[PDB]
Amino acid sequence: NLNPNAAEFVPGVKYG
Amino acid sequence: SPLTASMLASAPPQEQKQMLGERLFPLIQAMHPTLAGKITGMLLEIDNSELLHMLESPESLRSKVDEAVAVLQAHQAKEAAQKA
Ligand SMILES: [Cl-]
Repeated sequence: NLNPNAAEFVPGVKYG
Repeated sequence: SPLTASMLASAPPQEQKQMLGERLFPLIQAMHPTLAGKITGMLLEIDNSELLHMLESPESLRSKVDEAVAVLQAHQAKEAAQKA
């Protein structure tokens, strides 16, 4: 049962 | 980068989720670049045992991601339509 209000996962990566 | 049960063991549940998320994310991102963070977040609510299995089973991951995308799209479109 999936939750579309789930928090965004933030990887320990570089962004941009 | 392969993940073992021993790596997850005795680590805070929040950090178990981060560990699993770091391995799932590049795969989910490959599948749906524009939805990667959101779909990974949705999947991370699943039991860790099932997530470990998904990391070893591309078809299983594909099925679950397909489900998450359908659920996310419908949620976003319904909410937009209600306010439109
Ligand atoms: Cl996409």
